Amino acid sequence: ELDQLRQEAEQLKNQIRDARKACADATLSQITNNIDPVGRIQMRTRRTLRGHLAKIYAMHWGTDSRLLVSASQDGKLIIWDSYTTNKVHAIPLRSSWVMTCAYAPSGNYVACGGLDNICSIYNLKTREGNVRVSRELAGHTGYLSCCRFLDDNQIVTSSGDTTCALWDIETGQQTTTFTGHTGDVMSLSLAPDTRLFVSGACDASAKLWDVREGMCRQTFTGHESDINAICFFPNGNAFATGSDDATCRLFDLRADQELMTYSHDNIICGITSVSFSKSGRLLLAGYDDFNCNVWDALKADRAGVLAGHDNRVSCLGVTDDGMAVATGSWDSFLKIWN
Amino acid sequence: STVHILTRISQAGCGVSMIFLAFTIILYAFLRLSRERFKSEDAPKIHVALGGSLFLLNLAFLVNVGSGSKGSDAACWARGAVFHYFLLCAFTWMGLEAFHLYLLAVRVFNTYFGHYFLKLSLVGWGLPALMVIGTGSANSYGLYTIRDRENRTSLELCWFREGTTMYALYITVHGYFLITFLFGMVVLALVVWKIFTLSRATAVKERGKNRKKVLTLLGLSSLVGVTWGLAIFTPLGLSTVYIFALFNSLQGVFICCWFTILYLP
Amino acid sequence: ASIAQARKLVEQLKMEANIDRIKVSKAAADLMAYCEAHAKEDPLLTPVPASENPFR
Amino acid sequence: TLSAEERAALERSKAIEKNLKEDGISAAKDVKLLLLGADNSGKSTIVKQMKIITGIVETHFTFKNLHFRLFDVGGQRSERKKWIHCFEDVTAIIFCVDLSDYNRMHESLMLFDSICNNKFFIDTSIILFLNKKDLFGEKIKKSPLTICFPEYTGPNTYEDAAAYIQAQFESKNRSPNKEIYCHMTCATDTNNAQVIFDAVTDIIIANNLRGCGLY
Ligand SMILES: CC(C)CCC[C@@H](C)[C@H]1CC[C@H]2[C@@H]3CC=C4C[C@@H](OC(=O)CCC(=O)O)CC[C@]4(C)[C@H]3CC[C@]12C
Ligand SMILES: CC(C)CCC[C@@H](C)[C@H]1CC[C@H]2[C@@H]3CC=C4C[C@@H](O)CC[C@]4(C)[C@H]3CC[C@]12C
Ligand SMILES: CC(C)CCC[C@@H](C)[C@H]1CC[C@H]2[C@@H]3CC=C4C[C@@H](O)CC[C@]4(C)[C@H]3CC[C@]12C
Ligand SMILES: C[C@H]1C[C@H]2[C@@H]3CCC4=CC(=O)C=C[C@]4(C)[C@@]3(Cl)[C@@H](O)C[C@]2(C)[C@@]1(O)C(=O)CO
Ligand SMILES: CCCCCCCCCCCCCCCC(=O)O
Ligand SMILES: CCCCCCCCCCCCCCCC(=O)O
Ligand SMILES: *C(=O)CCCCCCCCCCCCCCC
Repeated sequence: ELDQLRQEAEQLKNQIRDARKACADATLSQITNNIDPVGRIQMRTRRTLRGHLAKIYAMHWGTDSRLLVSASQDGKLIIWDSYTTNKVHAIPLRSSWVMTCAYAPSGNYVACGGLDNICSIYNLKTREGNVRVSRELAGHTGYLSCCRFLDDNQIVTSSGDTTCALWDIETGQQTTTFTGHTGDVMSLSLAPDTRLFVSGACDASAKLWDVREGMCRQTFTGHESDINAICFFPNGNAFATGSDDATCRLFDLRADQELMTYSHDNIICGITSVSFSKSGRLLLAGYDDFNCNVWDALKADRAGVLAGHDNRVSCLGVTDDGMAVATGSWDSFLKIWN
Repeated sequence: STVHILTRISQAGCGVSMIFLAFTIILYAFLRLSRERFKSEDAPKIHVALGGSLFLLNLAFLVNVGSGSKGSDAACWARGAVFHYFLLCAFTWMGLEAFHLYLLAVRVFNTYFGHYFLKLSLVGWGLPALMVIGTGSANSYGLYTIRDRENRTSLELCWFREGTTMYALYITVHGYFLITFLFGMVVLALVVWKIFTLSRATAVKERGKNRKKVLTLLGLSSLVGVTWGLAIFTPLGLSTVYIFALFNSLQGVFICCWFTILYLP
Repeated sequence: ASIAQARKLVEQLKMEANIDRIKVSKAAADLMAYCEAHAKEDPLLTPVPASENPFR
Repeated sequence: TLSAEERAALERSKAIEKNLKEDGISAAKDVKLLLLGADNSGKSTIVKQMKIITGIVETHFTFKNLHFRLFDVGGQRSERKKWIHCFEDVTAIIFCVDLSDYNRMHESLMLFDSICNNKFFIDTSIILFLNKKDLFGEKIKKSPLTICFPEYTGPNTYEDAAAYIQAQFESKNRSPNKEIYCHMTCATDTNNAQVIFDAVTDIIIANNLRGCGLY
């Protein structure tokens, strides 16, 4: 009874693989060969936001394209002002071990979490001059690896217990639970319309999730090693991921298969973060050799490099209007490139 | 003409030391500009300040030897005052580096003082200032002839002047060298004692790593001390200029290679 | 036992199976179209002069 | 930097920078100690007075005007390789081992092997304790040290067995520039904050003397 179910599942995955092979008629490079490439891209460090004492594990831009958050193992959650390098805030974290930060699309809340298995929500628009811990979210049995606001009243967070969970910041309890991963979920990425979201895990699989339905829709397996970074395409119909295999891969939500691979022989370090440009032509990816390669999202040619950090580049984010790229790092110095 | 030989050899050795210390200063500027987090480290600041003090001492010695016995009296009065100032600066910087070693390997915990390098630099550049102000308040500088057993002028310099009493010279050069050497040796002895006491409490008696590091540090520091002792206390006559120039060249090269290996991964 | 998760897995797999897929040519064409219809509004792709960039 | 709003912004920036510098000097005088080891090895009572305070657990005992912070990373139950680089900034790795057991011995040895040869912990020194020595000396008479280590054939004595076990642990160094400050806590009538203090002092002195070129 069990063995026959195993054979049925194997036959089903074979059917899926042959369907994906039948849908593949031409390669993306074969189509995009006739496009003229981008010239050499040289970005310059405009700002340098210093003030963190320990390594920086996560940053996040604000929707107003001006303010950004940073979290570090020194226990400080600083809310900078990238224009005039002006520390608008510095929130003292209850737990020094944090691995993620989020910044609400309204600018009113900030979230943080990590090895303490809790996603605290820090208010910002208080009447008095203070930032009180509004509501702590504790329903996970593993460290939180990522979080992303939907509204200023709902947050979807992944964790190291293999399950993502959509919360209700007003109540404090899970409204849904997204399970189906084998390894633990390392990163997620919200869709532009905030109805879908992808998630990567250490079982080398990226799954597309439906928010309102709570069910999985599709799954992708091209990578060998763990998946650390994931980011949607600006139009919400594709995404790139990052892995410890030193390659990034572009997947598609319609063709249901990998479209292109981003590898180079001089690269054997694991991708730590990925992000797209404003039009999706550039694919930024921060590595472990302390560099930040800027790929050509349609040609797979290494356009330019941003070598300005002395330690591993942990976080990376393109501005919501496409102006600048802020790459945090473990030597505690964020840098704005443009 | 022994003057020719002495001048040329002292100049050549001094110049080689100058070249290497200038390499060190340039490399420090390059490292401070091209790398963050290098502005908060204080050991490279002490090292580069000692290197610069030796550089300026070499420059002053070159100016003195090149233009000796020429010019007015009150002119190289100030020249010799400057040369004495830079000698005492080199000594005080060796002393301050010994004190920094004391903070790193004797009192290991809670060694944070605000404006650390400010206070160190204030001491190391303003104690010889008081020394020179005092020494000059008594009009002790002037010409200083070197005879070399023949009563012939083997080299005209205008170091401390000969007035039948050399209390100033001995109290403010030899005495300063001895006080600084004593401070250095006391700090090295405290370091050795602390290491060889910890080698018993951690139960790792022989295998301990510091039991070798500290012996090497002692074997180098005592050499650096005794070579300057030999430089000062022996008179700069003929057949001993070569050794002095060689000691100076090596004192430059060691600083340069130490700074370029310690701070270039 | 593991038979419960077996039923769940085969159910989810069969559900994911019968979905609509399109050709890779069409998808690549759509990526080309989006990357060429918004190229004039990419401050990082095409540099802007120092009079406009707020991080000058 | 001229208008009123920009002036107030710069004032806030400066006040926050001052608070950051204050906390940066106040937090650097603590010692961070990562507390590994197999379970039931007495890692919960490695020091009698800890004053503790699921995720990472902290204990913050104080000794000789110095603040020690002990982090017990057991209980995370996640991918160790994925968050172990959080603790790359610790001074030393405490490692408790239960000698009175025989089934947990190979698990403890394999965990020590995986830790002493990690890429983030390649220069962090280890302070290896060995708890329950008296119970070991009582058990070693009835059960020889061959049902736990078959390759061992030396004399069956407390001292020889303990030294052989300690040598088996320390033989996994494989990376000079890192010492293993072993110790044998009786776990009943011992006061071993001084051992941690002296091992930590030696670790920091070695860290500094290696910052001045000494190699
Ligand atoms: C930390 C600060 C306060 C230390 C300040 C030290 C100086 C203010 C005093 C301490 C030792 C004194 C020196 C001791 C003796 C001499 C030798 C003396 O030489 C002489 O010409 C008189 C004796 C002689 O000619 O034989 C001139 C003053 C001087 C340099 C003194 C100068 C003034 C000094 C440097
Ligand atoms: C003889 C006494 C009375 C006057 C000496 C004047 C000159 C030679 C002395 C007095 C003040 C000293 C300076 C004090 C401060 C500095 C800045 C430091 O970064 C390099 C050394 C330097 C530049 C010193 C060089 C020598 C110096 C300029
Ligand atoms: C001419 C009079 C004042 C005697 C000489 C006093 C001078 C040489 C002393 C007194 C104050 C000292 C300075 C105090 C502060 C600093 C800033 C530090 O970052 C570099 C060293 C430096 C620049 C010192 C150099 C030497 C110094 C300038
Ligand atoms: C290393 C320094 C130190 C200098 C000495 C200082 C004390 C001094 C007092 C004296 O009684 C007579 C001369 C000496 C001994 C000096 Cl001035 C000269 O001989 C030149 C020396 C060594 C030096 O400049 C060189 O580099 C070698 O050329
Ligand atoms: C003759 C022209 C001037 C030559 C100056 C040579 C350098 C002398 C001083 C070296 C550096 C002084 C101490 C550095 C302190 C610091 O880096 O902040
Ligand atoms: C005699 C030559 C060497 C002299 C050096 C010994 C004295 C050095 C003093 C430097 C002060 C450093 C900071 C002190 C902080 C404090 O204790 O308040
Ligand atoms: C660490 O910070 C660097 C220490 C390197 C050795 C420091 C030397 C201490 C004693 C120096 C004194 C030697 C003799 C002095 C002659 C004037």
